[PDB]
Amino acid sequence: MPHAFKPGDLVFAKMKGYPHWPARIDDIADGAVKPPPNKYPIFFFGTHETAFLGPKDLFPYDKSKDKYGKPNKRKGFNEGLWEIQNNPHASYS
Repeated sequence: MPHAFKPGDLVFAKMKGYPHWPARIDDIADGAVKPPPNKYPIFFFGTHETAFLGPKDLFPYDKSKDKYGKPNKRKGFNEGLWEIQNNPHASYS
């Protein structure tokens, strides 16, 4: 049975104008900017960008990859697919 999201969880993350995108829930480093209430820091594989999202835009990776884990023309996406599958917990900084 599901828990709340926690750092290290793998997801597809949805933003307006973009396909559901391979991502992870990030940690927040000591002294780093914190997310608004009820939002999570989302690290997007491939683009290596961060955005703040709530659970409605977050789809667990295992359950959703059959639907969402297929190649895409968008910049960084296929790189993203490789990272989430092959080294999702690596430092990309």
